[PDB]
Amino acid sequence: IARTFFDAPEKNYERTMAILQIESEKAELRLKELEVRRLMRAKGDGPWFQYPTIDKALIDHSPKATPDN
Amino acid sequence: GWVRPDLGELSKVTKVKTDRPLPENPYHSRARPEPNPEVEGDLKPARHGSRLFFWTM
Repeated sequence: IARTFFDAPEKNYERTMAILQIESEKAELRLKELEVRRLMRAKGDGPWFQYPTIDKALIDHSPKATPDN
Repeated sequence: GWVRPDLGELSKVTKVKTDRPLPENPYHSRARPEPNPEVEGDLKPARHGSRLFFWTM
């Protein structure tokens, strides 16, 4: 029974070790995601949460009729 | 002996030789804010999938 069907205890042990390492890495990455989202929404100087402003290319740089501007 | 100008002579743009210096700050503007940094580096693949509570792909 142990030879034909059941897996070795070392195989299950190291498979469990790899699974635990992968899930611990995923949990740490999720916590880092929450922290970075909070910090960079609060500061607003990151690639995300960048609400758009007016583009500066639409300003006319030519002189006007009245120079007091 | 003053010549009356023709049509279009007074409507053209001329050049001036002026001895005043060019003002570097005509609008009296302060320093602009520092721009946010851009993205750099190769687009690496996803780390351990989507991580949506059970998904590894």
